[PDB]
Amino acid sequence: SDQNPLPTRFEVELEFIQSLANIQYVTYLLTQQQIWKSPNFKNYLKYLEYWCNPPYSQCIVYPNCLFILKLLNGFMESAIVNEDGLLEGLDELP
Amino acid sequence: TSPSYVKFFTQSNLEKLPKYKEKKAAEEITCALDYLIPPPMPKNQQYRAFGSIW
Repeated sequence: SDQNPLPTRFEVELEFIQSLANIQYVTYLLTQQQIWKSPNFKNYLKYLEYWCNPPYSQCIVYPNCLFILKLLNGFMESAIVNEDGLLEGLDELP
Repeated sequence: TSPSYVKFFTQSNLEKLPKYKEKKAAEEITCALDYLIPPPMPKNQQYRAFGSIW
């Protein structure tokens, strides 16, 4: 009934960049241990800034996600990573 | 979890990217470096936002 094909890479990345519009979720991420061991995740989020420009940006329905993405990126460069995965500057929060 | 494509984003592939981009100037995925290059815009403008949700 309700069913359609699996998503594209375009479709998947659009769905993903846009869920960063929700702060609880973005928080759940920075408090992961695994993803900050390797530069993979950090490097991926910088790649995703391709949405910040046209024609891509015209597809965004949730505009907060692009701002949060940009912040999250700058944070990362200067961000000091613990030895486990803990992002140093956040340890203190609840 | 995050999209499967994250796995390809290693510092090695990143270094090889600039050269790969040139050679190419000479869905269609054929190697890992293709994932470090944004997908192409679909033809159907239904992918264009109808509005904004804040």
